[PDB]
Amino acid sequence: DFLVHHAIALGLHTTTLILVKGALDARGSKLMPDKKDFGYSFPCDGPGRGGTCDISAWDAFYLAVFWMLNTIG
Amino acid sequence: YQVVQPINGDPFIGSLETPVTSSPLVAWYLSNLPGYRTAVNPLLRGIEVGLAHGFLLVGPFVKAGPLRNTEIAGQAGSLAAGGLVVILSICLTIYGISSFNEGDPSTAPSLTLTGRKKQPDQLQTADGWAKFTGGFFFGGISGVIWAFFLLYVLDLP
Amino acid sequence: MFLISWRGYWQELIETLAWAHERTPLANLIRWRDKPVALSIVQARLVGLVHFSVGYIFTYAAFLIASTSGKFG
Amino acid sequence: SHSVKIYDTCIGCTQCVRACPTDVLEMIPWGGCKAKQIASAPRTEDCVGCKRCESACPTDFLSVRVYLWHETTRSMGLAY
Amino acid sequence: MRDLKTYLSVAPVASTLWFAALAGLLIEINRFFPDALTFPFF
Amino acid sequence: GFTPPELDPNTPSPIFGGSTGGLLRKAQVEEFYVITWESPKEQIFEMPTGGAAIMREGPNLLKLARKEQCLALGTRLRSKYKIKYQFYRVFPSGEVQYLHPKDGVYPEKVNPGRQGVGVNFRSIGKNVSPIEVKFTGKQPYDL
Amino acid sequence: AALYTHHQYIAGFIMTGAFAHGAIFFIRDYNPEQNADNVLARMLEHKEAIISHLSWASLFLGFHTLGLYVHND
Amino acid sequence: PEVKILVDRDPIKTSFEQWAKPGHFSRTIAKGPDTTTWIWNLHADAHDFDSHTSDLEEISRKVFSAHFGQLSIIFLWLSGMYFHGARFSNYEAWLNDPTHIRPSAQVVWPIVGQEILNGDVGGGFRGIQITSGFFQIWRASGITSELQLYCTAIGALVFAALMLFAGWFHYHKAAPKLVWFQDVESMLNHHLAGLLGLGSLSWAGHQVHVSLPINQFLNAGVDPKEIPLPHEFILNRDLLAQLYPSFAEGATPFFTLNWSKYADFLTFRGGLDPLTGGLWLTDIAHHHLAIAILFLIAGHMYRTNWGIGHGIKDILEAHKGPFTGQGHKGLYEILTTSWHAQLSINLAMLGSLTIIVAHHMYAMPPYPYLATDYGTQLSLFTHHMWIGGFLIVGAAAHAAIFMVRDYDPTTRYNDLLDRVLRHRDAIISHLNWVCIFLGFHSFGLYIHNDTMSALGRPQDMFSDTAIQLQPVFAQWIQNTHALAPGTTAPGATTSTSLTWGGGDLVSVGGKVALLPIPLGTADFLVHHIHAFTIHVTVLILLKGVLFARSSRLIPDKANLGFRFPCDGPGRGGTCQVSAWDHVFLGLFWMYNAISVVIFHFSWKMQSDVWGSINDQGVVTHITGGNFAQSSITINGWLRDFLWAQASQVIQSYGSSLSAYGLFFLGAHFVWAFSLMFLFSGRGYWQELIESIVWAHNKLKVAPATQPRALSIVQGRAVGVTHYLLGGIATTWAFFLARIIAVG
Ligand code: CLA
Ligand code: CLA
Ligand code: CLA
Ligand code: CLA
Ligand code: CLA
Ligand SMILES: CC1=C(/C=C/C(C)=C/C=C/C(C)=C/C=C/C=C(C)/C=C/C=C(C)/C=C/C2=C(C)CCCC2(C)C)C(C)(C)CCC1
Ligand SMILES: CC1=C(C/C=C(\C)CCC[C@H](C)CCC[C@H](C)CCCC(C)C)C(=O)c2ccccc2C1=O
Ligand SMILES: CC1=C(C/C=C(\C)CCC[C@H](C)CCC[C@H](C)CCCC(C)C)C(=O)c2ccccc2C1=O
Ligand code: SF4
Ligand code: SF4
Ligand code: SF4
Repeated sequence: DFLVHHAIALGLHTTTLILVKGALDARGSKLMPDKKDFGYSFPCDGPGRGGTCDISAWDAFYLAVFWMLNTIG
Repeated sequence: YQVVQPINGDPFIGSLETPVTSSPLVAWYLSNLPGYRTAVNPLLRGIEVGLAHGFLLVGPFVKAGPLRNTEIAGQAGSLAAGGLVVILSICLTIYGISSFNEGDPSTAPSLTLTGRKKQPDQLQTADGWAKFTGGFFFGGISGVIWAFFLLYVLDLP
Repeated sequence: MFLISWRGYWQELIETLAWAHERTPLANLIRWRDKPVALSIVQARLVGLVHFSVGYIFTYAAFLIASTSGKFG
Repeated sequence: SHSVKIYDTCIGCTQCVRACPTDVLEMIPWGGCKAKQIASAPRTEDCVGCKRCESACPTDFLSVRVYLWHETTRSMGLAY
Repeated sequence: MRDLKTYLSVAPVASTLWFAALAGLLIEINRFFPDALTFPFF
Repeated sequence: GFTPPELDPNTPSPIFGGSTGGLLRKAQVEEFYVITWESPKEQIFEMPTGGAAIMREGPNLLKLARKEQCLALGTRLRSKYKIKYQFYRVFPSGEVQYLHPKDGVYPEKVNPGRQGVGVNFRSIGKNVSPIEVKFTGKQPYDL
Repeated sequence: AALYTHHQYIAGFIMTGAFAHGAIFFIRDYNPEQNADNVLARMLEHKEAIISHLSWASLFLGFHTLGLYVHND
Repeated sequence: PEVKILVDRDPIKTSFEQWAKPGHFSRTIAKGPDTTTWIWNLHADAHDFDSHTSDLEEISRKVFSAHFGQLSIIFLWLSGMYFHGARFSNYEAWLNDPTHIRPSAQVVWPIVGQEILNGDVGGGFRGIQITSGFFQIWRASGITSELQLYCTAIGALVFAALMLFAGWFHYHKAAPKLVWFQDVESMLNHHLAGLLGLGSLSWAGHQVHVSLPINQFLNAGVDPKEIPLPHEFILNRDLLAQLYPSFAEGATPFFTLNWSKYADFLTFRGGLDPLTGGLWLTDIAHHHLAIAILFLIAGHMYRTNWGIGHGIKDILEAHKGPFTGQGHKGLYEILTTSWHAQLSINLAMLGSLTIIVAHHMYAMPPYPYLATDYGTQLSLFTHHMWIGGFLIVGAAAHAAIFMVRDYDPTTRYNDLLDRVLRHRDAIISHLNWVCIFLGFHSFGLYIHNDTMSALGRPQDMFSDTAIQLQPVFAQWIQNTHALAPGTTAPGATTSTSLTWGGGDLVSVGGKVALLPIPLGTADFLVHHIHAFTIHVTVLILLKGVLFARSSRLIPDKANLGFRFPCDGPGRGGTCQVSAWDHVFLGLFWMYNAISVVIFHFSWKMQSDVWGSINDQGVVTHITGGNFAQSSITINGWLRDFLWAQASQVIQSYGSSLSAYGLFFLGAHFVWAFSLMFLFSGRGYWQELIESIVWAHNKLKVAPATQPRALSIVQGRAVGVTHYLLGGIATTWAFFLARIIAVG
């Protein structure tokens, strides 16, 4: 039970990490300082500046649901 | 000498001419199918298409359905074919409702492969498609009835 | 499939299918009233996540109840 | 169609116009920068949204911005 | 010679030599002191 | 002042056997495009739709389905070969619309007869927060 | 078993939605001037601290919990 | 026009100066790293020679030396194999009791309890059971003592040294010329007759002098130490005549054309030798002789310097018809200019050849006591299948590379390729429809059977007992094979293989070797599944190749390169449009095909062939013939195959097979680890690394090489690499544990 509860802590912490990083970087980041102008859900910002796939806060939610399912699993 | 040529001599139209596409046997046979008789009342063309498909659909439903080995009721599996004709007659009907409007003309080509002007097929018209659905339904249920009417002296009944 | 494979592959594939329909006799008498296109990038992430989650929930619900109610204890 | 905007941080290197694959960008005379020219987007009806122009902007932050908007036949890149 | 020594200082080669020496040391430690779930010397 | 050249039909087209990447019903009911160029000699050039075609000597006319296909072919006509090119849009009514080069000058070269469109006069980071345009049909970049 | 599993997955989805709409608030409704130097704007002011430490805790938990499981395996 | 030897002297100086400069080959990479992405590019473009320069001669010399290095590494690998067979193995014990001893050639050190992996393999030996099959090869060749394996390992080490030296020589010293590489006629002549012909002849010479006599003595039960040395059969021919009488003549029937005498050791009996379970060694030697003659003849088709012979250019140009225009004209100039085209062709053919090897080695066991070593056979089959699949995916990749980089109709035109490009749309649409039809009419049948078995309707399924779908064609073909000896093959004494001929069950040491393989509704369904998966893989790869240059979505895709992420979120979205991403998806689909293939093989062999035979002839298979009823269902594949046969790997803890139990879960781990990359994009990860960099810069410990998340292409590459590694290693552990335990 000690080992499983720490896996639970891992699941809660990482799922929180994904959602919080997406919620705080939703208005802007060093990579896209004007993300708030593009809305909540958009595909990306193009292949420029190195590549910006899954950079919106909607994608942060989308990544966190996998971790939510894994945690509840 | 080469066999493959551009579609009607135009290389920048997205197609080619091959023995499958442009051949006297294929051109005549397709020109004589009821869907390509662009000068015939669509009700009659629907009757033929309905008769052919309603007749064909009975075979698979009867020989593959669940009651296939219960010969007491398996021959009545044509009802399933008739039900599909009903469903397809709905699919045909709802198609024309959305595609063509009452006052809209025909959307079919008004030209010929040789350039001369032509009268467009009335099948791409609201009333023309309505006659085709009505013809397909009438021939469809008639094809299912006529197919089930025959049952004996066949190697796969 | 929706999460690994991405859009551009399916868009070019749908283009090759649109040509096929326009050049096929008999069937070309039927015209689509909405142009066939590949699912949006964000739509693909959502559809893939929904299949993932539905399979997640249904697989575990089936195992949970069958392994427990099969013994009832 | 997609919206495209040019901000006055533009230095006038004419790189967004060279990378554009549907001739949406133009170079007009201006007095703000050294090259005496700024970009403009007068033909966004042909814009496809490839953001190939943003990949070529040396300004930090970008001076071309492509805001993907209402999709049309031209913006979806359909040949059918 | 100097170029050869500069190659030996590259990241993968330095990593292999460093991790090989580290792997050998831990192997000998667990060879003279196998198992050990605790710090027994108190 | 510049005057765009009118589209002259019956202009020769490059030698090509035909491909499946050509026009579709979109050209019949929606729109299609036509690129024209001069060329010095008979050459081979890769088609933006299929394989290879023989560019006729003298005036050439080529009809495509998309505008991007025209500019891509034109850019290669300007790079590999040294050929000037124009292209237009053709609606099913028969109307023709001149497109590129708009001014007769290439768009990468500054021309004095051009007007600003969609040019915001501030830093990109000086846009407003989305709440300040809420319940309005505005965007923080349209201004 | 069915009831506990049902509510835990329900709660997992609800938690992902809570943080999703938190990000949606930051984009659509957050006015930075009317929240000047309060606790809400200060969350954005040190976003890197919050995200980095959430990352450290997830790394710590993940490294060790996995390691102990592999050791016992 | 005159084929001759052509090299240059000292083109590149031997120095360590360029060793110390990372990324020297590339002009952008040589400046050193500004960000971490550099570090990855240095490895991604390490072998992209045609992107380092445009001179075909430099490229060809680099490729030549790379081949020499590969041969050096392969010889070093073989040296290690023979040396482990000599020094840390029980080969001498397996040689006396091949039916009870488990072959083992690796012994672990006792450090952290891993000595448990040194399991009881028989012959007083504790080690790891090997499935490579080197024991069977060394027995077939006639090797008996550890000394001969020692000498073979030493020779392989010397040959590795020779290959490494030659690789240095033909790049830094006498480096060949472009026309030398381009002498295709001479090269094909020497590879058909000199390499393959003389190689087959040399091996036939060994087999008629060492393999046949030593193996006769091994079959007779003579102790291997009491067996005469091989060279004693080359001195006193009385020893060879006492086993094979025709050797008493002395090459006289060969020159006088009385070859009918040599039928004693050059036979056409076929089938299997019932004592060993392998093909008759006399038949294999006769085979190698015939192959040697055929290849020695075939190595004379192409002209060189003496007028007689063919020119491939003429043969190509002469083959043009009314459908394909002036086809084949121009192909000789293409295949003598582009390395990637040759690589595509050869990868395709070599991979398909590896698959053919996988089939032929199971259906016709070539080595003694191979057919009964179930672990070795299963491992060989699966390994060769994977090799072939990967090589074919690589063929696709390099075809696309040629399309992007070496294709140009204005310089090296070909009519066939242009015609293919002019209807790629029709080709791809038809392949798409075929794939949909096959997907419905194979897997849909499985879903039908599942839904009928779950609804309590076992007669409405597709089964050998209900709606039958018998593979009549394959059954008739194997029947025609069975009746061929004595009719359409009078010289053949038995059937080509045992899977053909009815009856004639060969068993060795209480275990079966081979018997006629049944073919029913299950085989039909599985073969159609295989056809469907192959078709979808072909669709992905070929569609990537044909649309590599242009498409209706991106008409200038060739300018973007062969390997690029996308072309923007516009046009609806352009992700994974490059041919590289088509290879990336074809990897997954090749995995999905090959896995079903090897699972079919495993279950079929464990259900209808492999098993234990009684003294009276009662054969009970490893699984009780459950293939006909259980494999026609997806739930049957889940339960009666996976859930049942994974027991050995989930129970291997505390035994010598526990390493497979560890690899099972580790491969599960890396497979699921790939899903993080395959389901995500690099923007989020860069935004995370931003805050992490803040944390580092706060404590004066941020690196100069600015950290950057993996590129999009690198994200997909890592994802597919880990996915493939995890899946294949999981199946590897499962197969090996299962077959070594129940074998
Ligand atoms: C089995 C699959 C798998 C695994 C192992 C991980 C693991 C991880 N994820 Mg992830 N994830 C997955 C699936 C997986 N994910 C999937 C399917 C998704 C949906 C797309 C996500 C989406 C996701 C997001 C959005 C995020 C993560 C994050 C993380 C990291 C959390 C930090 C941590 O716990 O410390 C470490 C835990 C580990 C399991 C590391 C194990 C590997 C160790 C180091 C092996 C040691 C190396 C050893 C010497 C082997 C030698 C190899 C040799 C070849 C060199 C972690 C490395 C978060 C993160 O980045 O954290 C900051 C993050 O934000 N994941
Ligand atoms: C009878 C003549 C002969 C023989 C035996 C070979 C044999 C071989 N060639 Mg080769 N070749 C020949 C003539 C020959 N070639 C001619 C006339 C040309 C055109 C001028 C070429 C051009 C050519 C190219 C471009 C390449 C090869 C390659 C190869 C190797 C292929 C890999 C392999 O099969 O592994 C099997 C391994 C063996 C069979 C071991 C035997 C190897 C022996 C020791 C080599 C002896 C043959 C050699 C030509 C004799 C001269 C060497 C001498 C001066 C010391 C192989 C060893 C590839 C390569 O370089 O691989 C490194 C390759 O890229 N050949
Ligand atoms: C004789 C066969 C052959 C040859 C000579 C080549 C040669 C080449 N290939 Mg190719 N390829 C092949 C087969 C071959 N390939 C096959 C069978 C496939 C199918 C998978 C591919 C798919 C492929 C792709 C998709 C690409 C190439 C590319 C290239 C070029 C660059 C190679 C490079 O530097 O990568 C560098 C090599 C590495 C970075 C090593 C990567 C590590 C591997 C992938 C994982 C290691 C796992 C290992 C097997 C086991 C795990 C051990 C681990 C735990 C330590 C080059 C000319 C690239 C190119 O740019 O084309 C011009 C390109 O993108 N190939
Ligand atoms: C289990 C997951 C899964 C499934 C079901 C599929 C299914 C399919 N893939 Mg896909 N794929 C997957 C995973 C999957 N893939 C993943 C993870 C990747 C990433 C590598 C890919 C990458 C990929 C590529 C690149 C391609 C495909 C293609 C295809 C299609 C092949 C044509 C076919 O077989 O028609 C038959 C349909 C099926 C076998 C699906 C099941 C159909 C059932 C049995 C019929 C039930 C009908 C029923 C009446 C429904 C009505 C119910 C109603 C009440 C709603 C097919 C539909 C190819 C394609 O586009 O087709 C040509 C193709 O290009 N896949
Ligand atoms: C001098 C090296 C160094 C130092 C001092 C630090 C220090 C720190 N790192 Mg870090 N890191 C490093 C290297 C280093 N890192 C490298 C190479 C990587 C890439 C794998 C990372 C990736 C990383 C992540 C993802 C995170 C940190 C974080 C942190 C902070 C929390 C502690 C921690 O989690 O560490 C953990 C250390 C690791 C996970 C990997 C360390 C690998 C080795 C042990 C360090 C390298 C030593 C170097 C090669 C020696 C050079 C020898 C020289 C004399 C020649 C902390 C201040 C966390 C943070 O943000 O703080 C809140 C966090 O999320 N690091
Ligand atoms: C009484 C008692 C006790 C105590 C307890 C305590 C101390 C409590 C608590 C608690 C808590 C403390 C809980 C919690 C939780 C939380 C959570 C779960 C969170 C959240 C948040 C969120 C989700 C957010 C969102 C957002 C964002 C993100 C941004 C924007 C804004 C908002 C807000 C929207 C004990 C046990 C000792 C003993 C017994 C008795
Ligand atoms: C297959 C696939 C397609 C092609 C999928 C398409 C074109 C969708 C086709 C859907 C058809 C119409 C059948 C859908 C059946 C649904 C079950 C019906 C649901 C409708 C209502 C109930 C909502 C993509 O467009 C794509 C885009 C980006 C990443 C991955 C992919 C991807 O994997
Ligand atoms: C996790 C992840 C990353 C992040 C992955 C990274 C950054 C891999 C690099 C991690 C290694 C461990 C850094 C290398 C560390 C050096 C070897 C130095 C270590 C010092 C010693 C221990 C050797 C992406 O960049 C990415 C990109 C596109 C799609 C998906 C993903 C994705 O899922
Ligand atoms: S590959 Fe990445 S950057 Fe390119 S379109 Fe797809 S999500 Fe956007
Ligand atoms: S997104 Fe592409 S098409 Fe639109 S303006 Fe920028 S470069 Fe031109
Ligand atoms: S790329 Fe940027 S800086 Fe250059 S001209 Fe265009 S807007 Fe100005």
